[PDB]
Amino acid sequence: KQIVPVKSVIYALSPFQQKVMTGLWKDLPTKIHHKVSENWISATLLLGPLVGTYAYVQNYLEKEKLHHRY
Amino acid sequence: LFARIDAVDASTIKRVANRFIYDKDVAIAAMGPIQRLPDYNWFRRRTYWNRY
Repeated sequence: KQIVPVKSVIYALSPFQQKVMTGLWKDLPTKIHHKVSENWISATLLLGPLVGTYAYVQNYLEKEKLHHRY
Repeated sequence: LFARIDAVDASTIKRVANRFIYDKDVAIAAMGPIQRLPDYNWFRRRTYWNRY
């Protein structure tokens, strides 16, 4: 567990010489663009099986209910 | 010059330090194997005491 020095040169600024909470909502539309563009595959994979299974279950339940309802 | 110098007492030193040192912003310039030197927040916090 050692440190590996890199030979950099780092300029830093005081936390009291720069605004804090503006960067949250700065450049918001591009942030939302990224969040949606680079992740729609993941959301599709997470939710698609769930909604598909729910639709299948409801279809089966209703069809059995009608068939057995005399 | 001597009168001005020996007109400085402990209370004057405290007042001047409180004007210049207490909770002010430091500027650090370092080079070499400084991978163990503390970062800016460390010094900026050390510029005051919470005991008093």
